[PDB]
Amino acid sequence: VKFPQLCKFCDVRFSTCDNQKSCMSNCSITSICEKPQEVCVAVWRKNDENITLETVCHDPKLPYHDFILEDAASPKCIMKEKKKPGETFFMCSCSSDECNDNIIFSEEYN
Amino acid sequence: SSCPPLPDDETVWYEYYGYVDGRHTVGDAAIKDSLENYPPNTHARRHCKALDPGEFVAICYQRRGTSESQWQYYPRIASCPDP
Ligand SMILES: C[As](C)(=O)[O-]
Ligand SMILES: C[As](C)(=O)[O-]
Ligand SMILES: [Cl-]
Ligand SMILES: [Cl-]
Ligand code: NA
Ligand code: NA
Ligand code: NA
Ligand code: NA
Ligand code: NA
Repeated sequence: VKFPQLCKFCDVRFSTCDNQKSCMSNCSITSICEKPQEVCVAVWRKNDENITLETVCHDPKLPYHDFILEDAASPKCIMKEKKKPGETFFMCSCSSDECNDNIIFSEEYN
Repeated sequence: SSCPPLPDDETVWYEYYGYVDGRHTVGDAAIKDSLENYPPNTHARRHCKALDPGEFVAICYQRRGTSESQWQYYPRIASCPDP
């Protein structure tokens, strides 16, 4: 039977992650997801004013920020860019413990 | 591989049950081991002393294929209010 997994779960934080092939979440909160079926998510967003990194659990049967978590079965968080007006937006999901702690932007790093 | 009872205070106490499926369903009373510790998959139910049926807040979580177990908490937990 599916048990809940562990994820970084700081919600939305300001971030200094920028211009890197990978970033650590710098999130000090690891949580067990409320629901067994939830997976980990990281969302990085940059606009003219701020950079944020969001870390949550989320059920991949539901969209998140208007996108489907097609990568939920991955063990690693590989960020994928979504085209959005007025910001640069990257998101990943993954289903190993604390997998949204190690956020990978460059293909080169897996 | 076990978890000690959670520390408590004037705001809170805990009961312990086996995890079933989800954060709502209450399982059997959890059984302590010889060192008075709870086994992996124990579900900790908190009661705020100021106030409610109780709410599960943590699982004694054993990592994947390891022998290390620690309490892991559900998201966004807020402290019980002071009495
Ligand atoms: C980020 As959620 C647990 O409300 O799907
Ligand atoms: C987590 As995805 C496939 O919407 O970048
Ligand atoms: Cl964009
Ligand atoms: Cl476990
Ligand atoms: Na859109
Ligand atoms: Na843009
Ligand atoms: Na973008
Ligand atoms: Na509960
Ligand atoms: Na919750």
